[PDB]
Amino acid sequence: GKLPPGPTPLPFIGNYLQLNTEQMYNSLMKISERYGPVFTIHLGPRRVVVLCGHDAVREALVDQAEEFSGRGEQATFDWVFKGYGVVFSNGERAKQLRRFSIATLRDFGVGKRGIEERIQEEAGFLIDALRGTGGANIDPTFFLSRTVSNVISSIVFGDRFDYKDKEFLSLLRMMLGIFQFTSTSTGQLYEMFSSVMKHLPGPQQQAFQLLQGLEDFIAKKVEHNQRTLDPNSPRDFIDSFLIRMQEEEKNPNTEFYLKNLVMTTLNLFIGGTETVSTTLRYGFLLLMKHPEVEAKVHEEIDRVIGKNRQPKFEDRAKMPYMEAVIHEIQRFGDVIPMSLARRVKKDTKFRDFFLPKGTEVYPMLGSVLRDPSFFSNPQDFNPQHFLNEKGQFKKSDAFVPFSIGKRNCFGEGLARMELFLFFTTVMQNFRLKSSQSPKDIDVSPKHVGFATIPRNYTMSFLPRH
Ligand code: HEM
Ligand SMILES: C=C1CC[C@@]2(C(C)C)C[C@@H]12
Repeated sequence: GKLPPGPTPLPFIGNYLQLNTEQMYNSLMKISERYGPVFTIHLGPRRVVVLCGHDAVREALVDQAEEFSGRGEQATFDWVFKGYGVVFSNGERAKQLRRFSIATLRDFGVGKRGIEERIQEEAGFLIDALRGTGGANIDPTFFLSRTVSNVISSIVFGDRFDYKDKEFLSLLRMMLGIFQFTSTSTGQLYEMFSSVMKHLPGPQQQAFQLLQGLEDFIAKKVEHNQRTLDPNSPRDFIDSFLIRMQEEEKNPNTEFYLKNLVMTTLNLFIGGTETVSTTLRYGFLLLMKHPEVEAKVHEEIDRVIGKNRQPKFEDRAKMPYMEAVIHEIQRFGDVIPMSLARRVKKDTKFRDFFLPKGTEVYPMLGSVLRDPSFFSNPQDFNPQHFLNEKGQFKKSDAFVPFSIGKRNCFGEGLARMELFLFFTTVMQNFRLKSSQSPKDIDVSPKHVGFATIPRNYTMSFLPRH
């Protein structure tokens, strides 16, 4: 056949005029009203197939999982990774690292009791640091992301950062800004015009330095691990990969060299931190906006764990209402609304379209999360989306915040755990009063580009009474 239809592109600038860089999501949703759920767009010179809604996205990413297992691009990030590392890599490189990483993560306790404790501990440290504010009005952004980043850092560096660490903050700051940048208008403008804007002055320059700053940190971290390596006992993820690097040194087709080490650790660092950090941060803002939902959450916590012992992960299966709330946040929040770009591994016949080898696919996860065929009033934050008539947890095939298919988020495991525990724990220990009245809180995002960024806010954590 021929390609998905779509608006007609002008030279160089592609479909710029039919897009609004500040609202990429909306702009493509607007166009889908004109061309159907499967269309082609032009982001500067990148010819992209946009997939929308539960069916289109599934049929590609799952039913034709192999054809769609390629990795497309994300210009800002790829500026630093240049195709190296587990995320922005392809083919042999990608299959190799993804394997190693899933396996290694698991070896250091992921999915098991080993990291559940590490999480329960760090959750401990948070409650402390929050009682430490003693009801004061604060921006939870860093409290949260400090706590999160510590779980992943615990794994990849083999040791948590102390909250006071002036560097730890520095780094957290950078991930925020990168994410923040890539969700701005200019950030999306950069996706289209990167081969030009890279040589120009502007926000992307500050953005580049932020990534270079993180690669520098990582690189300096790695070299310390080499210089102190016990090839018999790995302390952290970096060791495992180093240990493996040594083994593959004679094999010239090996995917385990230094660059891939640095970038995979960076990937794991950024990916493991800023996505969960942002989710929690949005959730709290929503919970405050629906005290109705806040209370019900407390009730189900008191009734199932009590203010007595600290929460355990299996404690999630007796608590549908909190599962429903975490889901509904993950759905409403829509942290990575357009996913990360995929790519077609070979020429592919999809429905009755023809997609060349190497064409980019933007799988609009948001459009699935908001598909009104699976969520009535998809626009509302309301946990009843994930609750049947009898107050039980009801799955949904459209709950795809971690994407689906051959390159889906292999952190979902870790992420689900981090998410349940932190939310539950903080709720057990505090009630939430906002710096404003629930009638005023504005929950709609400050930015939406590559990620969804909640607005900035302050809040107080008060004890329960
Ligand atoms: C709310 C939390 C998170 C969300 C919503 C999320 C979402 C996503 C999405 C949309 C993708 C792209 C899927 C695709 O290939 O099309 C992805 C992939 C990925 N995620 Fe996450 N993620 C989260 C947390 C994490 C965590 C905790 C880690 C590690 C600890 C992580 C590491 C990765 C990596 C390395 C990939 C690339 C997979 C590959 O290319 O094979 N993410 N995730
Ligand atoms: C390295 C990163 C930064 C953000 C990210 C998420 C979606 C895993 C793509 C991974």
